[PDB]
Amino acid sequence: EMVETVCGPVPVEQLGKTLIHEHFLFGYPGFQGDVTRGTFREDESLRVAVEAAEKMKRHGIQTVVDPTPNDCGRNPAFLRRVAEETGLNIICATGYPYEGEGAPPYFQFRRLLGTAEDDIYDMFMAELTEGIADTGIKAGVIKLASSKGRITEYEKMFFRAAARAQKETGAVIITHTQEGTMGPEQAAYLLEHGADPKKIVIGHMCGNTDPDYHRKTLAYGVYIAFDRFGIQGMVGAPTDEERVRTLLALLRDGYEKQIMLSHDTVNVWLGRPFTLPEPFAEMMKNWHVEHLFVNIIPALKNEGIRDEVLEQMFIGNPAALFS
Amino acid sequence: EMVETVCGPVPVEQLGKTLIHEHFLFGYPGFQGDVTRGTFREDESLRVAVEAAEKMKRHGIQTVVDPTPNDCGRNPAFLRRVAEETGLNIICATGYPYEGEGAPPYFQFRRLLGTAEDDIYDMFMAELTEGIADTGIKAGVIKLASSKGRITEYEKMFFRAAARAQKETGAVIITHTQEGTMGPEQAAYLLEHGADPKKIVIGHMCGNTDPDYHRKTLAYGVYIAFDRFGIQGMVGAPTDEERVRTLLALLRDGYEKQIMLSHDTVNVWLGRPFTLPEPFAEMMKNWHVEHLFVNIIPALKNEGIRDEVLEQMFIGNPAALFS
Ligand SMILES: [Fe+3]
Ligand SMILES: [Fe+3]
Ligand SMILES: [O-]
Ligand SMILES: [O-]
Ligand SMILES: [Zn+2]
Ligand SMILES: [Zn+2]
Repeated sequence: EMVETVCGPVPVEQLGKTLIHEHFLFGYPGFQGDVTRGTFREDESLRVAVEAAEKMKRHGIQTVVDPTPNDCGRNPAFLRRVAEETGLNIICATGYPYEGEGAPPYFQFRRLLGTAEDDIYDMFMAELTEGIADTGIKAGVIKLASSKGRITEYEKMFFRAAARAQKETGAVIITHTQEGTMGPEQAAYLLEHGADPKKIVIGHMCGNTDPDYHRKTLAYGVYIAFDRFGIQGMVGAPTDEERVRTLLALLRDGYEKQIMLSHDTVNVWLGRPFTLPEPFAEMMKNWHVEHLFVNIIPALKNEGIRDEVLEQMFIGNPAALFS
Repeated sequence: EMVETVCGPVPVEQLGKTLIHEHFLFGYPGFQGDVTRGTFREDESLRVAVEAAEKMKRHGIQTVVDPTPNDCGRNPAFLRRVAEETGLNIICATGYPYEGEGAPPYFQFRRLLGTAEDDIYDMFMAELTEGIADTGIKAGVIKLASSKGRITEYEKMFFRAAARAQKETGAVIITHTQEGTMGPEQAAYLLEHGADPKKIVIGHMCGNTDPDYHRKTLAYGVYIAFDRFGIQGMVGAPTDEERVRTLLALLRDGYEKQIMLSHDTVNVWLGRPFTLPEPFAEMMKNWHVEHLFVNIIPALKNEGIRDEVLEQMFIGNPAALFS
């Protein structure tokens, strides 16, 4: 009935049109060391975040899930300021990134001491049921991530802790898959440890263009996410046209009640500013929060996707996911 | 004539008895995501640090080089509070940790953009000549680190940026070697790119117990640090007994003008508190800031080492290094 947001409990029936994976702030681990040349511009960042929320609102979005990992710039008080200003529901996460794009040392050390998995579980429980730091804000989802072609032993501690915390809380699990791999493995390993497939979103599924792969993942009953629309030519990502072709295939197979769509935008980059060089810059020009509604969804309409199906993906699925 | 400390410029003639490598604060990268259960307790942390500064003061220490990496909890305003309270000089660093104990994703990403090495030089320069963040404190040393058996291509970016920055500033370089490897390779690679051997300290050289390895590194003209006295049974460390035996052999060969000593303490761990399991716990029991002066230094004296040699290592060498 309720979900925890950055503005406290909101009824699930009032979530409305929802983007399941968007980052208002994000920084790659290691950004914290470049503070002198890449310090956080709080108020200009707010204006950018707020303006992104307003772009999203102009297409009817009422809720955004922001699954920024704990050490990647997750800032719940900042997200609360966005939501208070814009009236948008924002759900944040508890969790850590995968090995190759994260900071493994800290919890690697605690595995050596033999308390890592228990420490992760305790973090998850605290941030789900009490609050993050002193913000008073509970996370609404557990964020999980796995490496390319592998759920490493390090990563599996988080999967196991996540399953245990979901058994205790009912919290939704949202995942990251690296370069279109481990989708079925993620679902199977979480289920092995008692997670609920109805509360799982396997992410970055648009990273794999083989509809057999998605069907392997869908058979577990989980949700999948085509959540990187507009990312092309980097992090191994396929083209948007490949994303559209794979999605139409599944949708023409009757899989609407399990598919959610998003962009995985980074609206404010933490650390030092940058501009992508000449080739990616072109491929990445549609990586913004209006892309799905200005470009992708008109194309889906022309391919015969009906409003009820879209509405199923943007409204019905998040509502079922969080209830 | 002057070195920058966390209380502005200090004459090199006034540094006195110096510990070349001690961490007041330190956290393994990834500690930033454990904020709810591992918050930084400022008051108590200050109390603990101030006490470490006084324990060092009672054995004549007037200066400490704190080489904590930028993303490992380096906190120059906090260090300044310790120094102002205690009168100790504290010199801090600019630098990143090696791959296996750090967060590479951030600067790995900037290498894809082609800007990483330049960005690292820009960071070194700003922190050495302008200030860290808005603290007004300049780093006094560049901190470098490499992996076990390799100076990776990621690490080499920082090595080349450090050599570049030293050519511009005359700043001292302090290094971390992993598990007794790559001492000769660090010196050779730094000198290849124009770095000054009189301004380099190759660290954790006590991790290697073969005097030929040490002599190989010494042949480059650089300083070397037996800076891990008290660490045993962890991180591949050999015993203090092995440390002493190696150190006596070098001192008996006349190498005292190139050797410096320290413990590499972590006086306040960042993130969540922990307790070492019982095998490691007793082996580590001497890892504190008085161990040199209570245990190691007097046993060296019993073995014939003269007071003027010790003073060369604790006083003469830091003075030579920073001038
Ligand atoms: Fe994401
Ligand atoms: Fe150290
Ligand atoms: O992501
Ligand atoms: O260290
Ligand atoms: Zn992701
Ligand atoms: Zn070190």
